[PDB]
Parts: sequence; structure tokens; C-alpha cells
Amino acid sequence: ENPMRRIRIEKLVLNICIGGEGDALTKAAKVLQQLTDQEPTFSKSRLTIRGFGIRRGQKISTHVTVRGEKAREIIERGLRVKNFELPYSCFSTTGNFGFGITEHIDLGIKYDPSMGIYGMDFYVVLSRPGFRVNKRRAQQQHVGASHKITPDEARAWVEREFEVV
Amino acid sequence: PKIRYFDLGNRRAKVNDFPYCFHLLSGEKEQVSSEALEACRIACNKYIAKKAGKDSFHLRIRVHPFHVTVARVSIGQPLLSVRCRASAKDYVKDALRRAKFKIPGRQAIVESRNWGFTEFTKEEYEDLRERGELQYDHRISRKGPLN
Amino acid sequence: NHTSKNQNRKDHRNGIKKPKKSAYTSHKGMCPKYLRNLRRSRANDPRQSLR
Amino acid sequence: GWVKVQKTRSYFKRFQVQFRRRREGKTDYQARKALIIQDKNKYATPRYRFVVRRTNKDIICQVTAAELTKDRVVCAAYSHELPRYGIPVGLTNYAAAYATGLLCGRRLLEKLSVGIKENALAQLYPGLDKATGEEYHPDENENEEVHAFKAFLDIGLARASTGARVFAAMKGAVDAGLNIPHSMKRFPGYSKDGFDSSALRDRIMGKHVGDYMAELKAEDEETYRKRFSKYIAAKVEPLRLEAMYTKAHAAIRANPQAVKAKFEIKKPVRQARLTLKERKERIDAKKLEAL
Amino acid sequence: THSQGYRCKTRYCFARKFRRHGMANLTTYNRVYKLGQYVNIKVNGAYHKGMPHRYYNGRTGTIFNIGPRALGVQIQKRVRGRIMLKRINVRLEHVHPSDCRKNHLERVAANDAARRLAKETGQPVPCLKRQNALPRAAHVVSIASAIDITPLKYDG
RNA sequence: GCGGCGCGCCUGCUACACCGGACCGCAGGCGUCCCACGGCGGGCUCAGCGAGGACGGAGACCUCCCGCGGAGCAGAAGGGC
RNA sequence: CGGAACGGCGUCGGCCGGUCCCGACA
RNA sequence: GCCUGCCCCUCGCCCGCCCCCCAAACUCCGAAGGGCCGCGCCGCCCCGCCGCUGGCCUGGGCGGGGCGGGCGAAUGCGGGCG
RNA sequence: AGUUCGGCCAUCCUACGGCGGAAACUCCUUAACUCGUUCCGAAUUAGGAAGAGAAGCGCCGUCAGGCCCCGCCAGUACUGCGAUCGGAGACGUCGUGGGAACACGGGGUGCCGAACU
Repeated sequence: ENPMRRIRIEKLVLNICIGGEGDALTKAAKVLQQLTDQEPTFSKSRLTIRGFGIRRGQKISTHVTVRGEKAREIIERGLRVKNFELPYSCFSTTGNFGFGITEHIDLGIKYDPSMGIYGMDFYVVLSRPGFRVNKRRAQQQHVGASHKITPDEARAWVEREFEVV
Repeated sequence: PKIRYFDLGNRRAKVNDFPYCFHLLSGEKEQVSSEALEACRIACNKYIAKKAGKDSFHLRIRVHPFHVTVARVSIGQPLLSVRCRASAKDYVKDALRRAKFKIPGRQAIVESRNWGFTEFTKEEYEDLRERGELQYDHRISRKGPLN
Repeated sequence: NHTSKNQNRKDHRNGIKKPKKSAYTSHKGMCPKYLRNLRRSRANDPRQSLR
Repeated sequence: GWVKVQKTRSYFKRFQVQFRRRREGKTDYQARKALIIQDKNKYATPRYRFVVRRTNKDIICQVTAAELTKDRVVCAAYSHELPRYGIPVGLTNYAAAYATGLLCGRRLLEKLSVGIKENALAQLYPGLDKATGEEYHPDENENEEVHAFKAFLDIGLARASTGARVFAAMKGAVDAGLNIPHSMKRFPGYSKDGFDSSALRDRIMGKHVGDYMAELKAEDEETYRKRFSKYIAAKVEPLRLEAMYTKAHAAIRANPQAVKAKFEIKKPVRQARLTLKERKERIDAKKLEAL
Repeated sequence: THSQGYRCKTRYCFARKFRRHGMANLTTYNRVYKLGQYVNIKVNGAYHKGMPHRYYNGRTGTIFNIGPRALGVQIQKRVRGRIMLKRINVRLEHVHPSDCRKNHLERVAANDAARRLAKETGQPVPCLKRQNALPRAAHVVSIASAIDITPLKYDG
């Protein structure tokens, strides 16, 4: 109930992973850039499994980080696709949660004949004010137990913000 | 390795069940062939089992041969320790004499001054039972968190 | 064939010879800058041996 | 559900704690190893340094020589001492870091030339009379008999970037006469081989804040009431910024000697440690309730 | 022995201590070493450059030269019959100051200082010769609270 | 003789707490490879547990965690970080 | 009586246990 | 036992507490025993000199003069060099 | 009291649970520039100041783990120097010396200088 202890959304990583197709990955990274306003970096893998074109450095996945209220807007739209219904398991040990969309068109972005349907992974990070104690270059210290966001507290916050029961 | 089984008979028993342990304490510093170690366990197991039930006796080979197989034995190291309920108290010594003839050197049947598999002495173990402090499988002690 | 028995008795026959007084105080391996400055200090007032 | 614990007792014994200041994240010992190192032929000749630290409140500038059991500060200037010289707000500013730097250099030079007279540190090294955007090296040109003091900048864990407020102090000490090795690349104004004295002059006069104040005045007055609230209490305006800074630089040169200010000591009612009898009761309390 | 590299048989000596791994404390670099001072050379594994050889570990010697990054130490090595001065250049980290002569310096200070302190007071010069332990004196001891002792039987 | 190469060299043993100590004694190596796998400055933290998230699983991917190195640093081995 | 595990109701000397004038079916 | 099903229990498995024996190429620790260096000149004070070092009147070395104090572990024994 | 720079680097660590902030420090709040992010002002660079003890942190507290100090282990294990000392040996005495370790029980649980407020 402390004003310096209010759960807020750290970010939204959007992860789209394909196999070895030549342009399937490029158009998808582009498909995220429009919603995000941040150019999604291409995050490759270092394991070559036969998979479907999977290799070391084969542009396996695209991931983009969106922070602030501009990402809250995206999170709510993705939750409308899930019918504002998330399972209990979606909350993590550290209180982080996630949900997933099947089609870029689901968010309402127009289907383009050029842009095929792309599935995405929505991962939402939950951080209270004063969590940069773990990240500051100078005087870095571990976040304390009370400040760390527990899963039970996290579940209550989601109903308060995105109205998903 | 000739022997892969060292604890024999009643491995799944409980502490306090059998009071008198008997150990063939070695008196020579030498090496005992793994083959003799196997030979003395089977011969000792056969005698106790003929005499009394397998449940009564827990026979354990004390030293596992590692040297390459042959075991480096030292003065005052037990050879075959067996704890038994008083139903089987008398038989173990004559089984342990067969063990003495399979193993070279001077070895002596030594009766334990405690329950054998628990170091607490028979008097101390009796005191432990009266108090109820002993934890069945070590010392409950006064350390660790209180809650 | 290899053996070092009698080596220590042979070494101690009249050995344990110390290095020498010139060795302890020598200008060998010393810092060249130290050596140059030392010569200039010596070359003045009483220590100067210059004619 | 059932797994090994990474923080094992064996791990606890084997772990070697890092240095007290490394555990605090405060200092890099690799950086301080090359900053303080001297050839052993120089012996105990002092090797001074110019540690500059930036706290959210005020920039701390310290001239320190390291010693066998301690670090000795010959002279220090904190930005809380800038308001005495006429710098009311924005103590953590580029122009204010230059002003902390000028105070540090002048205070040390005056304290080195306490009464030397001939070949005095103050007279032999005046330094730039007024703050400009040019480059002046105290060691270069004027020299001999008495050299300018030498220190090495200790930016600590700051990143070495162009327009850094930790580099601004270096220019202020240089412009007081303390010699710090510099390259003017990490200073505002450097590209190709052309360095803009005007860009260094702009931030050293505070024009960059001056512009922000005007931008808010036209874009949103209400933000100016909130973002620049402290400035409004002191009535400093964008046009004044540059002239105000220069008078404050002049006062720092004119009277750099230190004043003690106001400090206090409060010993708190800290929860205290307990005796052996006291803990016997605490252990007993858990034991009696357990039954 | 079929291989004789510079670091043969150095697995344990050149190894760091149980909880000493990392970088050397800055005191070593700050420490001042003067010409002719006694230093003790103990190789530090972490600082590979300018390392001494294994022989010159545990050896105590005098600084022949004081240089920039490294000092020069002379230690006397026994080869066959002769003992020959080896002038070695060692990095600052490997060399630490010696307290071998510290006792003499303590005794030398007391030797002159006690003599002056007594010079003002009692005239007889204080003896300044270390006597090696010496025997026992008259020494009276109480018997009244004595304990009888008897050997205990071999219980087994 | 034959085979082996204690024929030149390196690591850990043997080696019996300075050093030096043999064996057709004990495990392995070296004859190269790389203008980057170099020099230097900067930023960073590595393996992995955990627990979470379209296709997703045995496996591909991305996150908050905790991580004394359990990773890496060309190739033997041992130190080193 | 070079010699080993292993024996001896050989002769000495021990070290620990039970019965022994209540006399080791009367 | 179940429309069936991991809806029914059991050992393995996973950890946890333990425990029996181990090392040449394992070390929390750690001997005996060895190695190395020291045991006479201390202070005080003033300069001199140094293309060497320093913000400096800072050093570091190397010299000279005074002025105080002394020979400061046992035992045996003249060494040194060609 | 607290800061900045340090020296020894756990009595200073780890995990947890309390307590506190006058000042300090942090958190925090924003990109107009400077600067800054395989993407992301998260970090970083700027420019601040409405908050705030929730953390960080400063203190306590754990029959906490570790880390440390003292016993004891124990004249024990080994081992130096002798022995026509026993023993078929390999092993153990005896004389004269030097003497561990794990456990276990008790007790602890950072200190130092420089500048500053």
C-alpha cells in the first residue's frame, strides 16, 4: 500500500520463431515493428538441430522489447484475443506472466497478401519502482524479498489492470 | 570384482532390533584376496541361515576391495560384522570361525560394546531409550532452526 | 647407471665457497638510468677523479 | 518438485568473498591498479589522482594521493559549496560541474601556494582568467622551476562518453591551472579534426538548460511550473544563466578558500545487539511455546 | 623426469590459496622497496608475466636494482660445491618485504635505547647479550596439593 | 636380433612437503593451427538450475530469476582467470 | 631343532565367567 | 476398483537425511623433517653532488664533516684466492 | 550519524524476518539538447526534483548455513634419531626427541584512516 510499491509493466517481448524459410522470418519481424515502433532484433540460435531448416545462426526467432504505457496498449489487445481469459499456470515463479496469439490479424492489423499469418509469444514482465538496484552499473545489489513480485500478488494485479479473471 | 554384495541377510531391519554385533577384527596389515572375501561371506551366511532365520542376522562385509582385485587390510580393521537378535546370539560366533579359516592371518571374533550399527554404547543406548532423546534411523542435538 | 651417491661428500670436501665481494656489489644488470646518474654524481666535488 | 539446492553448504565454504568495495559495487580495483601505479624508481613520490563522483544531488570532486593504509585527499570540492558562490540550482549541471572543477583546482593551488611568494603555485599558474571554449594545457608552454600539479582523472564506473558531466570537471581543473591529461574528443564539439569551441562554451555557460527552459515556456507552461519548479523559486531565467555562471566562476577564483558550513551528528535509537543471557531467553521463548 | 619445462612440478606451489584467487591487493603495488632491503620471493600464480622460477620460491634475497615495473633480486643458489649469486628480475607482485632482519632491528633499538635509559639512572651497563635459555633456579614448589598417579590396565 | 623410440621436446604422476633424484616405469601430448584465434579501449557475464510464455514438443525460441565458474580461453595435461 | 596356517587331557603361568559344607531321586 | 484415464496402489525415478568402504595422476586441513635469509654498528645534525625523480624547497642514491653512544647468542676455530 | 576516496579482504558472506532515515545516500521524474541501447532512455547519456521508505541501505534478529576463536580429540595418528629390541615375516615395542587431522563441545560475528557534511 506504499506508493513506492506499485506493480507496473516493465516490458512486452514479442517472440516469433520460424524454421529455415528465406523470407518467412523477415516479413514477421516487419509485422512486429509496426505495432511496437521498435525495430525487432533478429535473435538466432547456436544449436543446429535438423528441425525444419534449423541451423546455427538461421534467424530462428525475432524478438522486440516494448516498454511503458505504449506496451500496455498492445498487452490489452492481445488479451482480448484470449477472451480476457488466462490460466493459473501463466503466472511464473517470479510473478512474470505470458500469453500467445496465433495470427497478426487477431490484433486487428490488416492482413496483407504479402504478409502471411504470423504467430507471436506475448511475455509480460512485472516490476515495482526501485527494481533498478539489480541493474545499476554502480552499487549493484540484489532486490529484496519484500520488493520481489510474488506470483499470488501478481495474480491480483492482473484483474485490477486488464480485467482477466 | 568377485563380490558386489556386502550387506547380506536382513539389510531392511531397524536400529534397536538386534543388540549384539560381532566383528572379526583383523590383526595383520596385509592384503585379503577378493575371492576369499566372497568365500567367507557365503560360508558365514550359510551357517547362520541353517541355524536361525535370515531375518535375525544382518551380515556385512566391512572392507570393499578397491586395489587392482585385492583389499588392503590394516591392524584392528573389522572383517565380517553381524548384529543379531538374542534368538540368534550363539550361532554367529561359529559362523565367524568359518570366516576365520577362509581369511589368512590372525583375526578374532570381537563382540560389540554397543548395538553395533549405532556407535552409542549399550549402556548409553539404554539411557537413550529411557530418555526418548535418541532419533531412530543419530543425535537430536541442540543445533539448527528452532521453529 | 645414473647415481648421485657421494656427490654431497665430494661437494663438501672443501666447498660451500661463497660467491665473492665484487659479486655482491656490482654494476651488472642494474638499471642503466641509475648507472648514468651515479657517474655524474661521482664526477663532482671530492668524488670527481677527472683531471 | 524435488531438486538440488544451488546454495549448498559446500558452495558456502568454497565461495571467496570479493573485496569490500567490490561487494559494494563501489570501485574497480583493475582501474585503480593502473591509475595509481608508479615506477618503483620514483619511490614514495606522491602520485595524485582526480576522482570525480556524481551523486543524484551534487557532483563531488576530490584530489587524492593513495597511501599504504589509506587514501589521502589533499583538497576536495562538493557542489553543495557552489550556492555560496552564487550557483542556486541544478548543482548536477555541465556548467556546474565545470564550476566544481574550478573550485577544486583553485582551492588546491591556493593551499599549495599558502605563502610561497616567489615561484608560487597560484602566481606561476593563474589558468584561464574567464571560462572560454578553447583548449588550454597547463603543462604545455609555461613551465620550469615550479611545474603545474599533475593528477589523473578517475571517472570511476561512468562510461567515457562525449558531453559527459564527469569530463566537464576535468576542463574546470585544467582552467584553474591543475594539469590533467586531456584529448578534447570526449568534450562537446569534437568531429573530424574540427573542434567547436562554441559547443564547449554553450554547455559550460548552461545554454543547453537555457534552451530547455524556453522550450517548456512555449510548449507547456504547466510543465515549466513542475519540471523547473526549483529554478522558479530562485528566479533564474534562460538569458541570465550564462552571465550568472560567469560571475560565479569569478567568485570561485577570487575567494576559493574553504568554509566549514553546518554539519550535525544524530546517533539513532538503533535496535541494539543482545547479551548471552538475553539470547538464552529468546531461545527459551521458542522452546516453551513449542510444548 | 623425462620433461624439464619452466613450470614442471609446479602444480601445487604455483597454485593459488584456498580463498586467495583473484587479483593481488593494491598494497603490493603501493609498498616501497628500497635498495638492499631484504625481500622474500613467493611466486603468485595469477600474475603469469615476470614470474620467478620454482627454485627462487621461499628464497630470501636483497634488491640489487629498483626498476620500473620489476625489481632485481639477488639470492644465493647452491650449485654443486659453490654458492653463486643469481641476479633475477621479478615483478612487484611476486616479491614481498622480509621480517628476517626485523628481530635485529628491534634488539638494536633496545640495545642503544635501554643503555641510555639506564645511563640516566643505575650506572652499571645493562647486559645486552641474548643467553640461550639457561638452566633452572632454586624454585620452591608446594607439595601439599599433590595428586598420586598410577598406570591404568589395558581395558582394550 | 626383432619389434619399440627415455634418439629432440611438454603436462600430470612415479618421487619418498626447498632443489635435485632412475626404470624398453604410469597415463597422455608436441613437429602444428590462427593478420585473427593478434594489440588496445569500451560494454557485458558464463555454464546451467528453476519457473513461465503461438506453432512447441525429447529438441529450435524469448523472458524475469538465482547463479565462485560447476562455462569459455585452438589442440596433451596441470595450474590461471 | 630354517619355517606357515593349524593342532595338543604336555608342563607351567595368567585373564575373565558359573557351581562350592544350603555337600558341587536320595 | 474405473465407459476408459496417471480416477487404484506399489516399487523404481527425482531429491533429502544417512551410511559402508577408498585413491597415483583427489585436497577441508596438515606433521615429523627439511630449505632460505638474519643475529653490529646504531642514532643525532649539517651541507656537498646528481643531463636521475618529483607540484614543491620532493625524493632516491652517492659522498664529506662533527656530536653522542658501544662490540651486544652459544661452542669450536685463522681465513681467502690463484 | 551519513557520504566520497581507501587499506585487511566473509567476525565483513548467504537466505530470510523485523526496525529506521533529521541530513546524507538511494529510489524517483522527464527527454529540449549532448549522449545511449543485436531491439528496447531497462541499463546508459542528459535535465531535473512531486513524492518515498517498498527496496537498496544503516541497524538488530535467527538453538540458520557458512566464516572465525578456544578447548578437546591426544601425547592419539604419524614421524626424526639410536637399539645383536621381540617377531618366520609384516609389523609392533623400548629409549630419546617433534608432534597432527576430522569430528565434537563452548564462544564469537568487520575494523581501520583522509577529506567532507
